[PDB]
Amino acid sequence: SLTLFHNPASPYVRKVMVLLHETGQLNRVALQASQLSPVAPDAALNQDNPLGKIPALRLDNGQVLYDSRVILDYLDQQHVGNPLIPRDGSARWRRLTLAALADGIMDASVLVRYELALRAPEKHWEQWLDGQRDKIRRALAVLEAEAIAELASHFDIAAISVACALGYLDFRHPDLEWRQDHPQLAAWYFEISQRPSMLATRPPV
Amino acid sequence: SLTLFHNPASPYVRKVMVLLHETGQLNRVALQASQLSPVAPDAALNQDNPLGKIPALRLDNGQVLYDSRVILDYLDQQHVGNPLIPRDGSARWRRLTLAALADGIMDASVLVRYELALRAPEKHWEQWLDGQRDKIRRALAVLEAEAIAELASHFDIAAISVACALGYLDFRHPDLEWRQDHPQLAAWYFEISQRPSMLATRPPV
Ligand SMILES: N[C@@H](CCC(=O)N[C@@H](CS)C(=O)NCC(=O)O)C(=O)O
Ligand SMILES: N[C@@H](CCC(=O)N[C@@H](CS)C(=O)NCC(=O)O)C(=O)O
Repeated sequence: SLTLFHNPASPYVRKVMVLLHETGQLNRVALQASQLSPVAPDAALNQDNPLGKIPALRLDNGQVLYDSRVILDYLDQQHVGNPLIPRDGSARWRRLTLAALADGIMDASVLVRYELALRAPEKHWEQWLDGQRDKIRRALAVLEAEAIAELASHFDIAAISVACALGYLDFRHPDLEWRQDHPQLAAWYFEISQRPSMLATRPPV
Repeated sequence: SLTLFHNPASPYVRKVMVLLHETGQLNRVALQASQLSPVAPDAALNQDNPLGKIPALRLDNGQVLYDSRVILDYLDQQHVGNPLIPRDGSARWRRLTLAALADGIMDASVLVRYELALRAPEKHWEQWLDGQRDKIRRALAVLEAEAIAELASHFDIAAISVACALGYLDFRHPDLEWRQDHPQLAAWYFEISQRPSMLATRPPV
């Protein structure tokens, strides 16, 4: 069986859990709880993923896969249902780019979170935090203007990644209030939030 | 033709340039110079990649691909030579994980660089910088202990990414002196550095 380094707050981990849920592969995966930060290492995790990040997936043979996008690609090839990542065609690079946009939202939102929650407030850099927040808002603007129809057509790699990014914004950055300027995205997000895979993977209250 | 948002210092960009060089696709690509930082946006770049990061690749039809790993996957499917990313088999996820390890080295080394070069020294956080440096050293240790033979067997996605990560360490973090503790990696790195694709893509003096 597989072992996934796991935390119920992480949206990168959540992408993997949603994909396992959608593809019916949860029964293959043991979760290994992990609490960590860049300034608070998890030594057991570090022995499997030297970068000290989750998710990391340990295979039946002991080999370890990371990061999330590599794990997602692996798991999508493990089941015989319709692939959640297009194998070829323009759809492949379109959906993978949308997923990368979602990852970029998570990257920025995690950097802001670490800064505001772990770094001494006297050492905060406001132009930095604002720079990160700007990436998030530019990204959301694009999804709203260019991606609504594509996201709706299939709950795949792109939809899962965006959905998880949005959930993390609600969870750790509710001050952004992303729904105001992005109604179509918000409406879609409420709808997919009702999927069993999303309900089952919400971050802790 | 294609348009690549480009800077000769960026190792993520360098991965794309090395792959184009190796696969003979340089004649398809116009470079669009970009200078940027998280606190100094490039407005032309932002219109193509909302995350405000390079590389970003604009296709013949106007569509934009990012980030680097998506661009690398696209370009590797564009030529008819031997693929630099394994299409299946255990080799696919092994080589993609090694590439992700290299990306993790770049991620940490770029975060440190921004902190030390752009953030007011009174606001530096030493436990943070040290946390990032630790990921780099743990990653290098792993390449040295587990990956030498694999990297040597093919100058592919994994080798290109690692090679570019190491070049950036020499360029922006020469104080790490990674060669001391990692002789086999160092010897391999000197050898592949002599490839025309590497010579042609070195960061500026
Ligand atoms: N590129 C990685 C990013 C994963 C990531 O940053 N995970 C966070 C948890 S949400 C983490 O492990 N933080 C620990 C650290 O950065 O040291 C991926 O896609 O999996
Ligand atoms: N995940 C991205 C990371 C690219 C990246 O961070 N590029 C740096 C240049 S080396 C950058 O664009 N910095 C501008 C910024 O972070 O705002 C990729 O793999 O392409």
